[PDB]
Amino acid sequence: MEVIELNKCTSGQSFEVILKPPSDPSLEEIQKKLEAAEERRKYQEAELLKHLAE
Amino acid sequence: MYTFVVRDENSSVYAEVSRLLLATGQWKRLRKDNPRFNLMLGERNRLPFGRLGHEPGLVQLVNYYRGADKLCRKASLVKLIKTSPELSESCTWFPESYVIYPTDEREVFLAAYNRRREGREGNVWIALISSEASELLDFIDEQGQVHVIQKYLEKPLLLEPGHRKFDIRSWVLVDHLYNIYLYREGVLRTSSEPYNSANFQDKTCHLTNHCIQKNYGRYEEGNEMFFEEFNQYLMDALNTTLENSILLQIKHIIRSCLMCIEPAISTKHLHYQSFQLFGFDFMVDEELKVWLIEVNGAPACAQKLYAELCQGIVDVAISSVFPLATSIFIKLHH
Amino acid sequence: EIVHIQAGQCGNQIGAKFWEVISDEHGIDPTGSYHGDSDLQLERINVYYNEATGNKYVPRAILVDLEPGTMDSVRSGPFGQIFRPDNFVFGQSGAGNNWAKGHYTEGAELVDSVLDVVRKESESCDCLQGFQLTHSLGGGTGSGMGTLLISKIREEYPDRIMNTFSVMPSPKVSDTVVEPYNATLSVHQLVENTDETYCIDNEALYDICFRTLKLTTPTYGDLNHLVSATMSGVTTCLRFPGQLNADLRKLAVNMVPFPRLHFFMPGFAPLTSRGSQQYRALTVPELTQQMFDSKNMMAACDPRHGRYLTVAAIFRGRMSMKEVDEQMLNVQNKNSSYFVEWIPNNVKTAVCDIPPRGLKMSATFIGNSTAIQELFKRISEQFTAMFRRKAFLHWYTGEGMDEMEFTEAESNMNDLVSEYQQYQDA
Amino acid sequence: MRECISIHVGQAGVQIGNACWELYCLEHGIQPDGQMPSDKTIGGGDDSFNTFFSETGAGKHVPRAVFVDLEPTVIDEVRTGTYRQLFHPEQLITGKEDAANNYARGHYTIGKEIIDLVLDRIRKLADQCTGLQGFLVFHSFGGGTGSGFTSLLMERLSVDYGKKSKLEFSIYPAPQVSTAVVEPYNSILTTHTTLEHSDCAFMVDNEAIYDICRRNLDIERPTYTNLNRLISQIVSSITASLRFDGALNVDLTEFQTNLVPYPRIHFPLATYAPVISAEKAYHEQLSVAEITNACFEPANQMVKCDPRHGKYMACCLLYRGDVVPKDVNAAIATIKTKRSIQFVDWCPTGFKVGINYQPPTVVPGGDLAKVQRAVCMLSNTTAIAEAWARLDHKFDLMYAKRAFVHWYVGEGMEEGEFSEAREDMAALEKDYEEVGV
Ligand SMILES: Nc1nc2c(ncn2[C@@H]2O[C@H](COP(=O)(O)OP(=O)(O)OP(=O)(O)O)[C@@H](O)[C@H]2O)c(=O)[nH]1
Ligand SMILES: Nc1ncnc2c1ncn2[C@@H]1O[C@H](COP(=O)(O)OP(=O)(O)CP(=O)(O)O)[C@@H](O)[C@H]1O
Ligand SMILES: COc1cc(-c2nccc3[nH]c(-c4cccc5[nH]ccc45)nc23)cc(OC)c1OC
Ligand SMILES: Nc1nc2c(ncn2[C@@H]2O[C@H](COP(=O)(O)OP(=O)(O)O)[C@@H](O)[C@H]2O)c(=O)[nH]1
Ligand SMILES: [Ca+2]
Ligand SMILES: [Mg+2]
Ligand SMILES: [Mg+2]
Repeated sequence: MEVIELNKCTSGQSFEVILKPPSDPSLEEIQKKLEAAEERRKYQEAELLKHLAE
Repeated sequence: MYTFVVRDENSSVYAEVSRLLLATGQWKRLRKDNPRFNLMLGERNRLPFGRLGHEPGLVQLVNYYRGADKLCRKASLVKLIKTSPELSESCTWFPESYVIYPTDEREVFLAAYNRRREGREGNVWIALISSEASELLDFIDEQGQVHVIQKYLEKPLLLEPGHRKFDIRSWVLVDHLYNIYLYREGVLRTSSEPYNSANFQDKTCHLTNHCIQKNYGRYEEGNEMFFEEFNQYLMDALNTTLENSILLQIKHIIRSCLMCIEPAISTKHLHYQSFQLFGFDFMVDEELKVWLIEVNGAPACAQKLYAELCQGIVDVAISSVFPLATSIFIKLHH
Repeated sequence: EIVHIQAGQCGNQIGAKFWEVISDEHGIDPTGSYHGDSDLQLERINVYYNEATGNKYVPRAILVDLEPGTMDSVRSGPFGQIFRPDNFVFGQSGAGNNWAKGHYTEGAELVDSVLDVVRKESESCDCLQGFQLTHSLGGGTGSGMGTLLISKIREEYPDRIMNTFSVMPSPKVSDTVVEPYNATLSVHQLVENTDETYCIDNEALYDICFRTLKLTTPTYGDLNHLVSATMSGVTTCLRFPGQLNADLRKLAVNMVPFPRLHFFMPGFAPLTSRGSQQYRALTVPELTQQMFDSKNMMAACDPRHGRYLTVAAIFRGRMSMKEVDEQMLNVQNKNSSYFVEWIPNNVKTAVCDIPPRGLKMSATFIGNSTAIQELFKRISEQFTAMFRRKAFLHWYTGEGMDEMEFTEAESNMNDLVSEYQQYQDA
Repeated sequence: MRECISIHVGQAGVQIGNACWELYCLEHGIQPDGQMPSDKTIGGGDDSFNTFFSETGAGKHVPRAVFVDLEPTVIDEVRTGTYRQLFHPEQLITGKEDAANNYARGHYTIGKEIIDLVLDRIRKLADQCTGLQGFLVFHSFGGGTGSGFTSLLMERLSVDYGKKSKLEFSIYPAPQVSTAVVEPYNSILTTHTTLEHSDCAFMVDNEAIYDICRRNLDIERPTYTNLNRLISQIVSSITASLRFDGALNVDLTEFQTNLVPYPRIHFPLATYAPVISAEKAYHEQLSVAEITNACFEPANQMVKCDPRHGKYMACCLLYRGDVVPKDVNAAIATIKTKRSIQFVDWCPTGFKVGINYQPPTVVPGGDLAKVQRAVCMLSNTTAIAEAWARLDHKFDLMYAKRAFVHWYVGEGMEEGEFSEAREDMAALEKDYEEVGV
């Protein structure tokens, strides 16, 4: 019912209408996470190449 | 071949619907957690409505209306009737009820209790029945579960011979289009012992439930008086009919209750579809005036009627959406 | 870019048929010159062909055998001149249907020469995505040396996709009694070293030729007609553009839920005998119903005895893409017990406008069904029948092998079977 | 004036970027070659559109955009396409081989070799900004690059540009146009890792868009091009207030204030009306009341869910075309009495309205017809948790059997990260549960 804070211009116009009232990780840790996964990949590729060597 | 799942084993009714569907040979039952179904005969608690209607090339239908618990829970039913403009507190067919919590409208409950104390006219209430307000409140406050306090009908209609209290149960099928189908057969769940006017605590004469009555079968078979029986009694004893004296008011209450919530629960433009079988429980007073006691979301049908009702559910709720290769319902018009 | 390898008699014969079929589809003649009529034919021709002097296309194909015989037949055969002459790598004394000769003695002499041609072709590749091998598992060269090549390719290219079209042996089409041995030793290798293996069962190819196609005595040429049409089918998404943006690695990711369970049942519709052209085109419901029928499966397994982990299907021709979606969804919803419920959206369907030579409508089926265990159980039974009496074992022990290696192969294939059974009841 | 950089990750992000910048160019009157004849301050200025376009001395208006894909094919169509001149090569970054529908390959393996290149090219746009307010990130939940590389980018943008805001346009996966079976895994993994780094996220369920294109545009089998041109209308409506003169949603910080009170629950539901077919023979033009009313039908939502069963925390109405406040307030008053709109007790039951008089622009030869007036409602409702429940159940079915997990572990990722991510989603579903009961 109550329309408030009405603003206008040439492009358009805006307002609010109220019906009723109420009642991060660092650069170090990211590089550590990526490289720990790269080491787990390298370990797994080593286990493959060790198995193929046998 | 249409597909269905069953996720409520305790369902007396939909056990017979699943049995009847298989027997036609155009339906096969799938595993509980198979998402690739046409029909769902779902669970009572935490039914995952958010998973329905998201399977490509599968029209999905479920036997419950999401949000229908507002009508089928006691605390909510009272809140629906008080707050809704369609029904209002003016509403003449619902007992004067109040919501009370264990340690809320205790201030409003006591105001009408002390207005009953002005003239000092009959002042009985029900939660378990007692007359004193402080005796009732102390039962509720050390229980834990919330149940409402309701105006007890002191002057109910009494069947003769017997002087027996009773309640009427009517079965209502709301389909996917929101047609409201009332089943032509209801049932009177009767007391088998005389209604005591003075003392309230006597169990079997005041409460008239399916199971608590297990006198069990004195005046009729298993405390169940059907609609042909009860019509004839009214014609002989009272000069009126079931249709005129009681059944119009039932039809008015059912219709008024489901019209109220239609915008909240309707599945008209939705991605999945709902039907549901409801159990409306009524209470007739000595002046032939019908009152709504409770609405039941998972209703237990009476033994004689299973074959007929569960076929009707298949006819107009299931086969209307999923067609195959006189009616038992009275349609309430809106 | 894919590097193709074909090893042994069977490998080179189905492999030669493959290049025959897909060259016709891309409009490439027996001299390697493009004489087609569509830009859609040339848009992904890099995947299988290298571009040469005078805008000629040459298959990225390495031809391997320990016998000179079969590769002389390839060279003198209809499309033999398109293959790059340096890619013909061959020994002289054969493998005599002996896995040990292929894997450990005769094939060892020759393997490094093949890897030099592989490396030459791999360095030309802008972005090598993987390798595909054609071979049988029942002889010596394709089976023994083919799996040695696979093992050495995984050493040098450990992060690339290895793909096989592995022809399985059957008494109905049997060169020698030692085939179950050669097959079991090879299955052990494929379980460890390949990302995808198309199980092409010669039993299935015979039964399709006898029962469905009405050929009372089918030759290898009749069998290979079914193999080539299937091979064209499964490689359609790599060879032609589509909405899916298809890739060897992505196929492996989406088809293989567990690393050891990468053995697919190929299937094809409509089934056709050689030469004679059928006149009535199939409806989309007929294609869909046929490709899922056991009679059209190239691996002799009844899919109703197992469950589908994943499915890939590829429709070829001018048809309603809506009608395909409807029918594919119909098969799933009407037979939902035969697809696993614990992998959602496990059937994917692609469409290609260009149909194969002969047909106007066709469908190729690729299923990772648990019913493939029947194939392995069959070869395991034939293995045990001989191995319990150490029969014919001297051919292998004479080439340096021990009985232990046979016991380990038997044991890993029985593990594969019980692991397939694990998910059939899960 | 405050600049905004648009980042497009993966095929979905890139091809949706294409659709958007094409539309932005039509709306502002910028050409394929980047010349804008209506602009008078040549080689500079701080107008509302300069939020999305910088300028060169030659008069070209270049998108403040970086397109990043781990595979060349898709971004190559931008390089050779009709808007080739619009971007300069350094904005269009391509890797060698894709993430193959694998979060872990996109995040860990192939992500690591390209993250520094991208942040550098992002810095080269940020150094042209006199007052950068933040980033609009476009991607798919389903793709390996869209899920994996995006979450790595969002991690590092919080480190490098900690004071600036980050908004998401995310494509939620649907079987009707799926490219991979493991999209549920990728969706949960990326949502977990991106959650604290994203200030507001507009999810678009491809299911919802697909059916809108079938039902309302009469297209039997919708292509990506069909889906994207519709998505770009919704995007344009949402971004319009950053690119045009107005007083609602003028900076990215205002999207957080208006739509996002609870910071984890930052997924507003977009609803859009009306969608009308370009070769509909006879069309009756729909009024303010009818299109505002259409914002409460689930069939027009970007995610299919039921707002009636759930609670609202905020509600924006963004109108474009012939709309006046008087009609809007009369439309809202009617709808309030007929529909189930329930706000949380701690929020006001109300609507922030924004009208722009320029009616919605359509791509010539497109599937969308010209309309006199349209609307995009942005409502933060708890009913969108239905989308989380669906997606989490699909994750549970597969993860219970460890299906496909080895592909992820084989790229360096630990099995623990799956259930760690799933616990966060289980907490997210609980956060929604508490708010709307
Ligand atoms: N709406 C829309 N969705 C798309 C588009 N392209 C792909 N998708 C969806 O995005 C998901 C797949 O992600 P993509 O963005 O294609 O993959 P990617 O990010 O390039 O990652 P990889 O190719 O795995 O490295 C699927 O759910 C597709 O339906 C598009 O142009 N529009
Ligand atoms: N206000 C009231 N006046 C008269 N009787 C009442 C009453 N409220 C409850 N009762 C009696 O109590 C009995 C059971 O109460 P109620 O129906 O609330 O619980 P129930 O929910 O356990 C039975 P059902 O679920 O099958 O309807 C009824 O048979 C009715 O006669
Ligand atoms: C390599 O060629 C193919 C790639 C694919 C393919 N390419 C990229 C992603 C894919 N995802 C799947 C896929 C395979 C199986 C179930 C699936 N569910 C969702 C996707 C999906 N197949 C893909 C599919 C094919 O068959 C139609 C191919 O022909 C064999
Ligand atoms: N389908 C098919 N199978 C073949 C062909 N040639 C041989 N085989 C099968 O392959 C096995 C023999 O292997 P072969 O390739 O001849 O031996 P290799 O050359 O030493 O590898 C037997 O089981 C044969 O049935 C062929 O042209 N087509
Ligand atoms: Ca300017
Ligand atoms: Mg031979
Ligand atoms: Mg990609």
